[PDB]
Amino acid sequence: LMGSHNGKVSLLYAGDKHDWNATVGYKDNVATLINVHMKNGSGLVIAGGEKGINNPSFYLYKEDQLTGSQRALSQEEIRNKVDFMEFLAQNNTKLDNLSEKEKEKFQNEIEDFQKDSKAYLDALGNDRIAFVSKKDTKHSALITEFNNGDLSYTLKDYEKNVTLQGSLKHDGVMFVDYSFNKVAVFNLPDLNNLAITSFVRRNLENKLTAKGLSLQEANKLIKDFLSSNKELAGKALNFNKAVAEAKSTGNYDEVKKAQKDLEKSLRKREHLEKEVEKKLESKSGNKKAQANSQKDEIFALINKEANRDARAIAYTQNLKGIKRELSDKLEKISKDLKDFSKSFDEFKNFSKAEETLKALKGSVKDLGINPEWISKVENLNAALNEFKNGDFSKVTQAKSDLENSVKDVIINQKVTDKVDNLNQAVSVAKAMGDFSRVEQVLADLKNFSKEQLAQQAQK
Repeated sequence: LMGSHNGKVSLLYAGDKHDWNATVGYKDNVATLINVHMKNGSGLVIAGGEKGINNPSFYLYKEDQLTGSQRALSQEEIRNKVDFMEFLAQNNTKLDNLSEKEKEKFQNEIEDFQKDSKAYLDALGNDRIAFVSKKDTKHSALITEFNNGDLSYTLKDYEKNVTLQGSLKHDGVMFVDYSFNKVAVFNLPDLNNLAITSFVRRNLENKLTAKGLSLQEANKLIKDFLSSNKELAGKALNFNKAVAEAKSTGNYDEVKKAQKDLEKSLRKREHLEKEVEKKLESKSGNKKAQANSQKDEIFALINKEANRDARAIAYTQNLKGIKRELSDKLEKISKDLKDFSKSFDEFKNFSKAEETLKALKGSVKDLGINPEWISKVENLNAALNEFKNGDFSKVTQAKSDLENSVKDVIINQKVTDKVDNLNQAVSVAKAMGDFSRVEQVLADLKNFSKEQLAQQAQK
């Protein structure tokens, strides 16, 4: 049993099956700061935004499936919910690239996420979570932070203090914060606009020379930057690979090593910077600090173009994922409508329709907000409840209205998608000279039209 004592700061406590104790802080009375202390020596800290911690219970309690009773999460169960949240933080809040071992590990946290994602996404999105790990043999621990849904790793030894936040995969950019200076690292491929004979590289060259620099000095720096960035990115991803292994080993010597390896490259970037400041200093002779601010303006320019490309690449991938996800949902919705337009078509000429409409209703709700499909469903529900206590012509009308409404939206996206392919195909084919792929898209669009003209002709 547990008890809360007030003296706004309250205290949660009870130890044996008693794994933790917390200190909840209040303001205008809403929770603003939870503070979990576990027997492990591991720590959890939650900090609410302007609106404060919503559902503080989420971080401390679970609903027992066998009893219905509220049960306190174990220091293990806590760590695991953080591990699960860390997963989502790394994979743009989606459950796609979930490994089989991760599917074993997260089963329960997957189970409840599946019931209601809100609790998880709201937490991840709105609150400031900080988890400190159980101190390893060498007296070190790892703080795993979550801000604007953004993960941040930081190793603490109980001095060159280094923290790294961001997703290269999903944001296109990530950051290295070290004792204090911040470094932007971009996930751009080898053949990027900054590396190519682009209008962008053209202008980048024009602006670097104009700020007191030789064309061969500017172009050297561009490649030095792109080279530095790429090295940093690898070293960054390396710290993550260490952290991921550490998760199971329980040791931070490898993460310590990865930080040192990363630090090497961070100093390399420092050397690259001062060199520009020098090759700028020995150029006007009136003073040092003007050559520093002028160096900063130059790097800003490069980082600006690097950010624009990396995020645009990242945006396009994330969008591609949404357009696929929606297409899949609609394909599912189309199946549920194909079956309900058979179950009702057999009833019209005992009832089977009740479950197919029950499946379709769920399929539509799964997609998201469409208040005209909710209105179209209540119209069917109203016309159905009015046949029990009366014409069936008012029943078939609301059916065909709902059937037509969803089928038109389904057709509009399926055509949009196909044409967007053709657009790309045509754009690529007239650049490489091979229209063999545009022929494919066309023959598919023809076949889709025939399929849809035949389905219009079967009314």
